[PDB]
Amino acid sequence: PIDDTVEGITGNLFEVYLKPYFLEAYRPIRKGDIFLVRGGMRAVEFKVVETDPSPYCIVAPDTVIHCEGEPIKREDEEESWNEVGYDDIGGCRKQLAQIKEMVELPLRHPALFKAIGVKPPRGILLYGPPGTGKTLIARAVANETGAFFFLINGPEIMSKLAGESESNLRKAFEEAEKNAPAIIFIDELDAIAPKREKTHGEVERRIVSQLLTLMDGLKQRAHVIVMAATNRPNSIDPALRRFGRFDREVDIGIPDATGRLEILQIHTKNMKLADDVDLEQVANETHGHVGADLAALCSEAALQAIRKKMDLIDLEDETIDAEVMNSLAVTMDDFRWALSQSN
Amino acid sequence: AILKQKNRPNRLIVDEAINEDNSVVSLSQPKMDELQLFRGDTVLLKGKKRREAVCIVLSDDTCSDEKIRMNRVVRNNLRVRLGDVISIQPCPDVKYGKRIHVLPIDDTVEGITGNLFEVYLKPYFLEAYRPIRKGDIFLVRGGMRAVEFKVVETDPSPYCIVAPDTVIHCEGEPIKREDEEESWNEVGYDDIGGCRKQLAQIKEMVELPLRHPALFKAIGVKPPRGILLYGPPGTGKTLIARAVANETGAFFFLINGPEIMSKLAGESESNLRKAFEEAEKNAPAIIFIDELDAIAPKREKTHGEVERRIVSQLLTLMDGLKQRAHVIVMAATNRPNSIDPALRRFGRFDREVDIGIPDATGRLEILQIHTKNMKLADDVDLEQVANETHGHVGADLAALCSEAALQAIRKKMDLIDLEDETIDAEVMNSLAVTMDDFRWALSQSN
Amino acid sequence: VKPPRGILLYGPPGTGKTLIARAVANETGAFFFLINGPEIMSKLAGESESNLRKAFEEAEKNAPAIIFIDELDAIAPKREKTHGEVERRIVSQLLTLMDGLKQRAHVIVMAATNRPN
Ligand SMILES: Nc1ncnc2c1ncn2[C@@H]1O[C@H](COP(=O)(O)OP(=O)(O)O)[C@@H](O)[C@H]1O
Ligand SMILES: Nc1ncnc2c1ncn2[C@@H]1O[C@H](COP(=O)(O)OP(=O)(O)O)[C@@H](O)[C@H]1O
Ligand SMILES: Nc1ncnc2c1ncn2[C@@H]1O[C@H](COP(=O)(O)OP(=O)(O)O)[C@@H](O)[C@H]1O
Repeated sequence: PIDDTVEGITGNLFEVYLKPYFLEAYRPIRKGDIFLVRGGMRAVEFKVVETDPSPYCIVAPDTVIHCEGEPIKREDEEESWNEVGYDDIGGCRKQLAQIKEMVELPLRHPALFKAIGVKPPRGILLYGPPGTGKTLIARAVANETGAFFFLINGPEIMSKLAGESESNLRKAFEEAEKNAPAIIFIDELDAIAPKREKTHGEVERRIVSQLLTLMDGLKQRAHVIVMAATNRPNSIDPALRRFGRFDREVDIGIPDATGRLEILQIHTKNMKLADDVDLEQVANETHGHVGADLAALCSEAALQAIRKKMDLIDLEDETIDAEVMNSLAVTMDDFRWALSQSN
Repeated sequence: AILKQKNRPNRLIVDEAINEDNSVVSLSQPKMDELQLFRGDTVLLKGKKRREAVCIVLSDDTCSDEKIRMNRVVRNNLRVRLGDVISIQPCPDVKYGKRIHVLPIDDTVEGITGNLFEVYLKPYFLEAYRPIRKGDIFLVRGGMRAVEFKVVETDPSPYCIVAPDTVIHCEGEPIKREDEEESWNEVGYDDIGGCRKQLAQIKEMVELPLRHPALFKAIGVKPPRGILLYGPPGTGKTLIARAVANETGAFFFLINGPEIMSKLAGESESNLRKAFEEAEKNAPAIIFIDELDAIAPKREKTHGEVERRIVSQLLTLMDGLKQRAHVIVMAATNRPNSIDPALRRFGRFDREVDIGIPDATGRLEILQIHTKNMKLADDVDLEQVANETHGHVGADLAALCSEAALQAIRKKMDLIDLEDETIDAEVMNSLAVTMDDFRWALSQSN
Repeated sequence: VKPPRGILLYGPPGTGKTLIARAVANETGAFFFLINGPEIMSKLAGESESNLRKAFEEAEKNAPAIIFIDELDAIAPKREKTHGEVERRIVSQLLTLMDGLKQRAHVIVMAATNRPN
């Protein structure tokens, strides 16, 4: 096992995870592979450290599986446990395909731009209501392209004494440059760069100004894309749209029925769902909901299902166990219960 | 092998009292049948930390089969919270006591003079045949307060029935309140009325995080971490948060909105961060933010840049909450529109509860809570009071109950001063609050 | 039981609100501490707040006591009519002290203003 992926799990991991993964699947595997198994409301990772015959084989009913040894450290090994990817994003294929194509050359073929005199986009603005996956998108793109990611949180910047706010912005831009190819994501940009109509006082003006200066200095630091998120165009300072600052915009709207379904599948992929769970129904009835609503919904049904079973658990003096967690089905009733609350 | 049945039928989930008495527990009739217990039997209850208690069992027609209704006194004696499990068995062993020793808990009798013991203990035990256990702490109400006693010795030991013939000894050093686990002056769900649905929601919301925290190191699901309570002033939002902390055994840290804003800048922000660090170090914990709109108003209604910094500092701390296990932040305000809508983002205040104004039945319940330490004359009709206080909230009715108690005391202070009289436990406990006293309070304007 | 701890007197100027508070102190043998609204606000910030807290500490040490706040609206106006952040701090300091009053026996705070609004 990879250590961090099994922290907080107790019981026979190996029985609980490995058996249903391999059972009658005849998976071919290679020495050195890392693989991911889902269940018990989490995901677990294992390394294949040895195989016989070597260095590959099929894992068949007769194949014995040894798990004794020192757990593998997650830092020594290149895997994606808990790293957001495009497979973690649903319901917005077109816009993700645009962002992809936009950052392809700069992030994946950076050395190109020392050879040619064309300017890549350097600033992309993502619009859409809250909970629509704008942070997730930026992170996914960094991970999926191997780029460095630096998050700037809008509120965090503004929570500082003046000069500190400005020093922290500049530090962010210096760091992305030193680790480039890099994406700088500015969460809640409108906290930092509102319009002049809605500005109050002069530290606030200084800080929008500092941001625009840094955006203008971006063409001089290769190969940094700045992505930034806000509720709508009208919030923010329109000077941010100037050529060579945020010169590209993407509208991340609200998912439709098919997108919601996809979102629900993503947010239930670590769960055991009973046969009566009809995610298509759930998707059909959640009109107007966004990705954060449906993740909240999935968490709420999982937790209702656990509360049901904690009583029975405490009645028999039971401790919570990998076996317990993995056998525990979330049912349609659990989802119906979450769908019927108001909050 | 060393066997013992698992899934025993005498293990029950503890649930709230409907009948408020220190000596009674309630099961469902089918459970009693199954366990061969009968109405009025003595039962021995086992809880956490090897604690035991003795009680009278009754049938309740709303108790679920797997549950037991017990009041807060008994729970503390057992070291259980609502939702924990106990075991129950017959105790037909229990004899009329020859003698018992009790001591008062010190803070609970500070400021009372006269024969406490006569005034409190006699009416508590008189012809009630209460079973009691050595080590029990119990609460007695009267004379506009509540008093606590420990049972330090019993004969026969370690339990008996307190019967007419039972002698009660009270000489000794008073017990210190710090050495002892009881709820004098601690707000609980029994101190809250008229909002059952919303309290049941909050309960279920915080159940797993506060009561089963180790769960969340095992699973990758996110619990709610921020709950916002809406409703007019005086509606018990602070009381609710406190009750939930107490009833779940969680640490409570109150942040007062005005107090934060009364500081020099940087201090306000340092004080917020300190609050969040403290709750983390003592977690499971609830942070309650009283008058949140003092701290995090909307940008339309902001004035200047220390005020922006301070909303910003709060949102940053809320975002850091997923990194500090297992802290719920509850916060209170007059309505959604007051506050900064960035507080509603996923992973900040992602749950809202509307604590509205109680109805007639809720008011009645509120009035009963706020008169439980008083002697009320027979003519006191709390249902009338409840019917006529349309639109009032919990703070209005508590004020009303205080105002009637005080009017009743002013009536009697004159007669008291006419005879050179000093105020006494005896005086306070015999002093009835009457309907006239409540009618008088109902007829003022303030 | 909780006694009232704060009483607000409304009415036009010249209607004897200061006189009433003083009369009540004298007639009950209570200590009287007058806080003048304008006087508080005439100070550097921090001083205004220190002076409020000092007033409340003094009434507590000499209790039973009445604190009378003359021209309260100089000190604690509505948020619509507030200007700037020393003014917010000072209303805030007052509300904090009022909340601390249940912890200091036996202090009534009386305060005077032209109207609720
Ligand atoms: N399109 C989506 N697919 C899957 N999950 C999503 C999607 N949109 C939002 N979510 C979920 O809801 C959460 C809201 O996250 P976030 O990316 O912070 O929203 P935003 O940046 O737009 O406020 C995400 O972390 C993810 O869990
Ligand atoms: N639902 C209720 N049940 C019993 N008492 C209540 C209720 N609501 C308010 N009160 C009483 O009125 C007081 C008002 O308290 P508080 O909880 O500070 O109100 P809020 O937080 O909504 O302003 C409480 O301390 C309690 O004495
Ligand atoms: N009801 C009253 N009876 C007698 N004198 C009064 C009355 N009201 C006001 N005055 C007189 O007018 C003065 C105005 O005083 P003050 O109490 O400062 O008014 P306020 O506090 O309402 O501004 C008093 O000092 C007293 O001389």
